[PDB]
Amino acid sequence: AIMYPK
Amino acid sequence: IQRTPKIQVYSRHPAENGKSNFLNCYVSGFHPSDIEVDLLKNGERIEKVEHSDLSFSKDWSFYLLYYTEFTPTEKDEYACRVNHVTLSQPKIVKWDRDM
Amino acid sequence: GSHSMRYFYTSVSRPGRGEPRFIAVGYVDDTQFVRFDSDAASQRMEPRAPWIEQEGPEYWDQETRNVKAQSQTDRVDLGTLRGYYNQSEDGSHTIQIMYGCDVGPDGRFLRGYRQDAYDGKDYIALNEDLRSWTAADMAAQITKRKWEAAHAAEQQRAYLEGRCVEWLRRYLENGKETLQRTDPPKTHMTHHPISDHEATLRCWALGFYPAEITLTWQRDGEDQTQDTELVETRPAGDGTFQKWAAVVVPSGEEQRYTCHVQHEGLPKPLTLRWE
Repeated sequence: AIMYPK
Repeated sequence: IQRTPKIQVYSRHPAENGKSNFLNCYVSGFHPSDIEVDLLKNGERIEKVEHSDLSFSKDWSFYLLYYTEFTPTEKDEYACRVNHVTLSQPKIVKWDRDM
Repeated sequence: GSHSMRYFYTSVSRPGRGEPRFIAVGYVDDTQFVRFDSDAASQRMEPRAPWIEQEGPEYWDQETRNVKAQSQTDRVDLGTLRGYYNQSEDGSHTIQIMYGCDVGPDGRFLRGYRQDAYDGKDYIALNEDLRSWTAADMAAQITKRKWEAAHAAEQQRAYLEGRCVEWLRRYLENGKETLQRTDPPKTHMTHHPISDHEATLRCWALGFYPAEITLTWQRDGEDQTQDTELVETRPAGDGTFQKWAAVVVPSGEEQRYTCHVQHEGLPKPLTLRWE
């Protein structure tokens, strides 16, 4: 199975 | 920044005449990923060639297996024809039962 | 009996046409098992090995959303990196991403990786400690700062040590019949004369899995390396691999040479001779 800071 | 494909033309199973098989051209070591690959029978572009899903090695260079179902005969000549931004003209490599 | 899961992503911008081409592939060891291709009709993560087809639609649904979101992030990063390198919207560029985990013979975590490239060169990579990043150049440094301030490494590590390892173990179980096999190489030797006093000996290994293999020429029991011509191990197209090695010998000296063949599916190395 595969794996926006203010 | 750019790398030239290595090229191998071979068969999936050892070639026997009148025996169904697959003709492969394996292109690896290349960058960028845009690449034209054609299988030829007696100098003519074969119509139904498929390729594997684009993937790449640790050095980031790309590899693909292009292949086509085929029935080898005594007289039919096969080759792989490749083009890529690194080649100033297409490269042709012939299928040789022993390579 | 070590095993590894690896995923490979490639995004190529297509200036003057439209959105980037985005291709994803997944491996367990040397065996491919899924794919996503932005061009293809389906718009789904798609099975590529018999043993992953037993996963229910909910797996496909989740794999397809996650891979899609990766795709969008890569599409936006192409734009930013074009800026970072003062490149132009007329040129085509490539982002590549490689990640996954190794487990030992027992199923437990050994090693985790993740690395990214731009236009075929190193860009940024997760280090061994899984807590810090190496940046290959000035632009990648800007990225590294953002990733340090986002605590991205922490989320990488949690996947690589957690879900990566769990799903790998599952897949090794569901696919034990293919994945845990060792097909020894079928071997033979050929002989082409090429002058009056000279011939090629070529040593062959076909039908083997896994791909890891060694082929070595000897002359009277001593390893050559100077005149061995040898091709890259290439895939056969049915999940097995092939490889050969050649050496040019004086004609009449053929029995002095031996080809030595090492593979995990062979109790003991093989010795081939033109006999």
